[PDB]
Amino acid sequence: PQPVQLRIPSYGLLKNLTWMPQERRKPKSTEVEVQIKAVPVNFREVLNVLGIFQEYIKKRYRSGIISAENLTFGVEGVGTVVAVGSDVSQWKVGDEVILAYPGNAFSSFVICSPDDLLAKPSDLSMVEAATIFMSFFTAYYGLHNLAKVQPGERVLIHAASGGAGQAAVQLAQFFGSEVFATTSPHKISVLREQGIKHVMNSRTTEFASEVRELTQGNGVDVIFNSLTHGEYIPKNIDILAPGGRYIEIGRLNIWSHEQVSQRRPDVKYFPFDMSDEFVRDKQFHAKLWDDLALLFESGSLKPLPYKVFPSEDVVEAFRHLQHSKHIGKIVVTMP
Ligand SMILES: NC(=O)c1ccc[n+]([C@@H]2O[C@H](COP(=O)([O-])OP(=O)(O)OC[C@H]3O[C@@H](n4cnc5c(N)ncnc54)[C@H](OP(=O)(O)O)[C@@H]3O)[C@@H](O)[C@H]2O)c1
Repeated sequence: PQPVQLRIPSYGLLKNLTWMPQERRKPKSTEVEVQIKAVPVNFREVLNVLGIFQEYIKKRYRSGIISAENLTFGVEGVGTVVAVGSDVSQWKVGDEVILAYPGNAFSSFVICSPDDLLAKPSDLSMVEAATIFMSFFTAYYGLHNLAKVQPGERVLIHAASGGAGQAAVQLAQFFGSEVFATTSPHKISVLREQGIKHVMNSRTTEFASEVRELTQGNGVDVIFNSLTHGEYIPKNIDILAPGGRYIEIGRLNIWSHEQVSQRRPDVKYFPFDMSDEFVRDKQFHAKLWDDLALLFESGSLKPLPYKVFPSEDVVEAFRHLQHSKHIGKIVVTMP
């Protein structure tokens, strides 16, 4: 293929996403070159293009220099090793891999470290495997590592139609918990068909009174939230059961630990940003995959629902997510 990389000239409009020409490089002695086959759009990246959330992680910028014209996209993806640095033993040409937080997976070729790659589950297609990394790693870290969901507990999952939400539903049910889901009105029927008993409208905070009624005022043990505008944070805090665990993956206008404690001192509050975690420790993703890989191997977890767009339609792929037309993941295939 003609090497390209997805870029923008400035912030504010999806239509300015552009496939910019790139040189083909060779890997240095401890690098690996991966030809990308499938790369999904993440909601953060929509916010990035629109100028709503500005990346500070330097890995998201060419040369580590922060500016719109240097911003790259693709916080996860899948592909095939096509060249290996001379001194690398861990990978070989033809290996199929998941890229862990590359930051530039919307590129024809990515050069990275061997420790930035994970073995793709062999029985999944590239597009199927492209649904896994960010959504499941986020949901697993929150539900398992932080909140420690137990069988029988009541777990409220907001925006359960989206990528993180769909992964969280699968994981919560794998852990034997009772899922309460919210989604937009026209997606409720879809989530009920997936087998969720309790599905409510996410587009107002009236779900809180509905949860109170369903639980006879007891509330829920765990909340997995990304909706931070309006009164969504305090309304969620108020429907936590005694000692409930509040997982927050939204990053705009979130409360501090002290603010949450003022309202409910018994609640355990778990805000986090996976991008920060990945940069902090490269063993973090490796240890999560040690737990998750076998679940995808066995079929205990399954790929998310997805919709494919070819690379030439990348603007429409981003718009599909912006307008929230989806269930699961939006996956872009490369030529
Ligand atoms: N902290 C972290 O490490 C981390 C990691 C991954 C994602 N996130 C964040 O978690 C969220 C999920 O990301 P994603 O990439 O998987 O995207 P996504 O969930 O597939 O898409 C965004 C979701 O937001 C919901 N939504 C947006 N505005 C809403 C509103 N006003 N009322 C109700 N629902 C609304 C949509 O609901 P409908 O489907 O009902 O339209 C949609 O499901 C995003 O906010 C993202 O920034 C954080």
